[PDB]
Amino acid sequence: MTITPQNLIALLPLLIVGLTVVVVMLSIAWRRNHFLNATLSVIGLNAALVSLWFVGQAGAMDVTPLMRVDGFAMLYTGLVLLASLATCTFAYPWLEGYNDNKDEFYLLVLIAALGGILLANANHLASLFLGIELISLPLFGLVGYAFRQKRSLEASIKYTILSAAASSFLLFGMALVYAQSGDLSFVALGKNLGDGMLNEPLLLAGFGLMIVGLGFKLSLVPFHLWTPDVYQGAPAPVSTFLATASKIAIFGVVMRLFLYAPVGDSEAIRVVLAIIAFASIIFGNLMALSQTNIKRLLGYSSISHLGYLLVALIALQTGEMSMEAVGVYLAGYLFSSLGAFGVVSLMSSPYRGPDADSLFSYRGLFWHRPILAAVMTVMMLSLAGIPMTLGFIGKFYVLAVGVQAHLWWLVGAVVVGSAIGLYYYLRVAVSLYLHAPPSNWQYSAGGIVVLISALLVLVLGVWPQPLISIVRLAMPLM
Amino acid sequence: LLKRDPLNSMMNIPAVLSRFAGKGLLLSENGYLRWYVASMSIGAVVVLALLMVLR
Amino acid sequence: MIPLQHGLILAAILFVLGLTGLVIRRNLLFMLIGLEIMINASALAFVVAGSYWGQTDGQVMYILAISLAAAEASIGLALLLQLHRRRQNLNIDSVSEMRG
Amino acid sequence: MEFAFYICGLIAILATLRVITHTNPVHALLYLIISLLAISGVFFSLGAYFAGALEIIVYAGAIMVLFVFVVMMLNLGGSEIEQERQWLKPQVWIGPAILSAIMLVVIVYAILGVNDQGIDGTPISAKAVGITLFGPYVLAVELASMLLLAGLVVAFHVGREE
Amino acid sequence: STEVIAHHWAFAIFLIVAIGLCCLMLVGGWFLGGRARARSKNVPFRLSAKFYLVAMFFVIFDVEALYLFAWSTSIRESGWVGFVEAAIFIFVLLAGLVYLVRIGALDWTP
Ligand SMILES: CCCCCCCCCCCCCCCCCC(=O)OC[C@H](COP(=O)(O)OCCN)OC(=O)CCCCCCCCCCCCCCCCC
Ligand SMILES: CCCCCCCCCCCCCCCCCC(=O)OC[C@H](COP(=O)(O)OCCN)OC(=O)CCCCCCCCCCCCCCCCC
Ligand SMILES: CCCCCCCCCCCCCCCCCCCC
Ligand SMILES: CCCCCCCCCCCCCC
Repeated sequence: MTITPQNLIALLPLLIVGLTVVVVMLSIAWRRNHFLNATLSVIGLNAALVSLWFVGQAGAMDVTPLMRVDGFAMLYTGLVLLASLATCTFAYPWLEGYNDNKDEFYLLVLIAALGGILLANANHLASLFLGIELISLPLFGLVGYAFRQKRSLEASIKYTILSAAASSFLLFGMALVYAQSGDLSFVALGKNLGDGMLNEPLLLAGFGLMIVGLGFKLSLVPFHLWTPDVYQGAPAPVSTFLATASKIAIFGVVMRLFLYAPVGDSEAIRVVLAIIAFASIIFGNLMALSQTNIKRLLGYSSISHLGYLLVALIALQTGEMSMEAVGVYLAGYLFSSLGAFGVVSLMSSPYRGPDADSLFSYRGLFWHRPILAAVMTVMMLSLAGIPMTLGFIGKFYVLAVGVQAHLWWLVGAVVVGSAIGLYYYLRVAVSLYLHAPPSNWQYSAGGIVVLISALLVLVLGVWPQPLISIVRLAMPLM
Repeated sequence: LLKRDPLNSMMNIPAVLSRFAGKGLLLSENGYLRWYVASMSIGAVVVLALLMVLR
Repeated sequence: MIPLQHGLILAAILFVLGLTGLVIRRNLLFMLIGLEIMINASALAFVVAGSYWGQTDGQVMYILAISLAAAEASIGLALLLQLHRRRQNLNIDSVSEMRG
Repeated sequence: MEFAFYICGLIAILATLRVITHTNPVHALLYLIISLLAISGVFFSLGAYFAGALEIIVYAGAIMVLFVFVVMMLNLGGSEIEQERQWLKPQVWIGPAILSAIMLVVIVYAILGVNDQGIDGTPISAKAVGITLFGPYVLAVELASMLLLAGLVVAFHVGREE
Repeated sequence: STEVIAHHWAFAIFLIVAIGLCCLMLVGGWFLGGRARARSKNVPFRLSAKFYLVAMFFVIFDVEALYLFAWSTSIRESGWVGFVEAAIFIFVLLAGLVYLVRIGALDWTP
């Protein structure tokens, strides 16, 4: 299919982020200016976020065989852009202490955001593969941005090797699926079968290898072991981006693939994903019980929260509000992770060497940084699914979706993992208030971002109806 | 005989089970990249075998 | 008169050989070499599938695959050079300080 | 046409087997180059002419040139890890070999149950690939330019000398 | 068609005879001529990161070159739309090249 002017209007955040990449790179070629290039990057990301309004006015349409733009794509584009803007905001005071080149960071963040937007709009195996790669490779650079530090270099090496392995797994699975199906469009994956022959062995094997790649990308058990090391070793704004934008974009494209593919309602794939979700919830909660590192603990937490999201994924064809539950949960998880990782980033700013990630460094945070401690305890309550937080609204959505589809093993897993999470999240939040032995407007902007995240988490925990109505508006093509 | 509250300890049993299971699961995070690759391939084998069994 | 199963089997054999080389080699260069083998095998599988259906999409996916392979090889070899600069040793077991 | 396919596939398999077990890195890269040439021959036997041309031009002419370049720069000689031959010890490779054999058996069993009319080997030209690339796959082309730009920026940031 | 199979046979014989010809000259060079020994006959008569940078730039720009190779053989049937797409591709290429030149990535001289 060709590209029309209305298709170009539906292309608007992708085009704006690409133009921002080109403009920022040419500005770096002109002169290395940290403030100017950071400002140009955040201006481009804000312009894409604003142009989402024109995208919504355009309507839902297919842009080439590769992409389909609807309310679903708009919501995930907005989430990716919000995470990228927060990542740049946290990146500037951290990069102020960086002695080497700082301007390439925003270029890499912009290209990764471009990959996130592509994954939001992806309707095709080609676009899914390209969006995953377009997220991953800038993250190879960003995780090892402070490559003189041994932890950042080790995290970069681990992430690069394992993501290349997962990409080869995903591409081999895509090739097997294409060999069975003869079409790489999402709606055709299983369409050429009938009379109860959906469980074609090559199609299932291809989807299993794609599950290997995607479950690496979503930190799902047993493709999860990279998560605490890469989360700890990466720079703290990079950890923010990797926790929010990459996970949200990859889960959104997984949502769309399982909604559109006729093989998505196969019972074998459903049982395999149920096993993966159960193991992810239980394992991610259990491994975070005895973590003295806040970044590793947040990595195991991310494993458990993606397990809850996968539980919502399993009831996609059974129930009616699986996509709405996923949208509400992902908005709440984005805000909670933005606040927690942003407090970590502000505590590690400016960059001086090793990250401030020990729990002893956050012991007694209230006595010198009271606002940051209040934000961090709000986020620990939100990630525990405590009421008057948006995390509880997401957990309630997950539980309702599981109860409707009679996924009782998954519901019990969510309850048990919630209790374990209660233990370690409360441990962090109350260690904030114990007793233990900046000065520029960009650091204040980062503090304002984490404060706004805390206020949004509390307000939408008490009053979740605006977020619920927004997510219900953002519906894909049936 | 009861002064130690035996029912409280019997209900504390799942906490020690969770502690033991978490300590056992943390052994997989040994920090070795080659083991992480091997665990990815083990999970690939398990997922593929499960899909072929329940096909 | 080439069965599609034979091309897919050849691609799978190359893929598992590359995965074996990725697992069993401590040297980071041989890990990257195994990664190149696996992504080349997946690209070959896409070419075989495209040739079976008489479509250009297999070769287009091959093109995207080798673009990924080139950029990933570039990044991995840069990281290998950094590891050799800061360690004078390419043993991947030495980069293990983050655990637990 | 199938003679070339089976012989090139056998050569690629054997060369890859020599790659993953070899000690000398330049020799291993040479066997990898041989396997890529054989894979290009496989591509030409299937009618994917552009894929085979790019297999030698880009894979066996640029990427492995970069690998060879890095190896020659590092001056890899009598390395301690190289001298040990740890991967040749049965207790090291017997586990991963069984794991890969199990994965291969499962994938082959899935492959053998698919519908197969055979590949006719009708040549799909580079012209049709170029038409498809700049037609339905335009966004793939532009975002692949962005992907390779990201690889360029990352590799310059990491692989600098300073 | 017998013309294409005749050309395939001719191409195969060309490659075989060329490889065998260089092999035969190497064999004749090894076999012929006497050999002598000397004491110092066996005696033979760290590179910067710029080498890797140049090779890496070559790899990346060769992949973008393959994209333009595919475009250039089908320009007429891709129309002006394909021209606009390839112009965007080439502009991103030239912006990357300008960025590489301006930051000193392609400056061997200090
Ligand atoms: C310093 C500079 C700062 C600049 C400002 C930065 C912050 C503010 C950013 C504002 C972004 C605005 C985006 C607006 C998107 C919706 C636009 C719109 O008009 O949507 C309406 C449309 C359905 O209505 P209608 O127009 O009738 O549809 C015809 C098409 N068939 O609706 C749709 O089709 C779908 C509507 C929902 C799509 C998702 C919403 C956008 C992304 C939100 C991400 C965050 C969500 C979670 C937080 C919510 C908090 C309340
Ligand atoms: C001799 C016994 C073995 C000795 C040791 C190994 C030597 C090398 C063996 C591999 C290379 C030669 C294979 C045989 C090719 C013979 C030509 C042939 O098969 O032509 C048929 C076909 C012609 O094309 P088409 O128009 O489709 O015709 C079909 C019939 N009308 O052809 C095609 O469609 C494709 C033609 C082949 C592809 C191009 C050549 C690839 C060469 C790859 C070499 C890899 C490295 C080898 C290293 C060897 C030492 C380790
Ligand atoms: C110094 C640390 C080195 C770690 C090397 C790790 C190697 C892992 C090898 C795994 C072998 C698995 C063998 C098959 C297991 C059974 C089948 C798969 C699971 C059902
Ligand atoms: C660790 C979590 C344990 C949860 C146990 C849930 C058991 C559900 C059993 C459902 C049986 C349904 C019979 C028709």
